[PDB]
Amino acid sequence: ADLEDNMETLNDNLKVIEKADNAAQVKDALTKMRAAALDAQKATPPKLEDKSPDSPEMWHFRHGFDHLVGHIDDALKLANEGKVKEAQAAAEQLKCHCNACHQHYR
Amino acid sequence: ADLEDNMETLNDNLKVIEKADNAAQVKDALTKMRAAALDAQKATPPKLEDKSPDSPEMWHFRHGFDHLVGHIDDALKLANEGKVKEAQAAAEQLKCHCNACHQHYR
Ligand code: HEC
Ligand code: HEC
Ligand SMILES: [Co+2]
Repeated sequence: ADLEDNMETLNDNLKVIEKADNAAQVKDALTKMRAAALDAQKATPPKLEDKSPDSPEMWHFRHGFDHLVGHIDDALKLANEGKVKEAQAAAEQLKCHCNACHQHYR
Repeated sequence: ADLEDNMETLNDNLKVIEKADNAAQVKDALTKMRAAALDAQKATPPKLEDKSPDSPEMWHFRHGFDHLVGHIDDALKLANEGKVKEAQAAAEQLKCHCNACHQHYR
């Protein structure tokens, strides 16, 4: 998708996790965010369009998504083992990282 | 120390990093924060007296600290590399993580 869509596919699924009751809706939400995060990584946001392709602020921007995928992978581990309450909490650690990338590049 | 002076140790050094002038000063404050958070990790918050230390709550409280120390370590790396601007930037990103644990356990 485009960055704007991935962000929405990221946004809704965070709520799916928290209003999921079983580990199996948790796991499929995360699978989706992972793909949506890795797709948004390819993008070049508004307030860096008029800037380099090997920008340092551009590699920092793409490393935001690697860090997010890492958290997503971790919560999947908590999920796949059926540790349901743990994996919803792990997912909630994404929030700060969502916000931090906004504050700089949104 | 007790958890209240640990959180004070994290509280003051955040402003110490806010004021700081060179990489040495930022590193020393991040060093104290790391030890103040790893020690506070072993403590039990008043909101959690009547849990058992293997409860989800006390796991989420410990994990909360594991995430902070990882990001304190990221900020230590930037500071050792002489990037005082970014290490400071990475430190006040810590604050959302503090609040995220404060909104359950403070
Ligand atoms: C960078 C590494 C980011 C991370 C991690 C997250 N987001 Fe984001 N987000 C980013 C940008 C640059 C933008 C603005 C894009 C634009 O051109 O407008 C956004 C935007 C959003 C939005 C609004 C979508 C819109 O069209 O304005 C939402 C709802 C959103 N982001 C949610 C969101 C969540 C929940 C995240 C973490 C789980 C998250 N984003 C991470 C850059 C980055
Ligand atoms: C859990 C995973 C926590 C993280 C991460 C941080 N804090 Fe903390 N904080 C936590 C608890 C359980 C409490 C209650 C202390 C009490 O006994 O009531 C607090 C509170 C504080 C305080 C108040 C100290 C006081 O004497 O009342 C401060 C000043 C504070 N926290 C600072 C702080 C900072 C700056 C943090 C990250 C950078 C941080 N805390 C993380 C639990 C957790
Ligand atoms: Co993190």
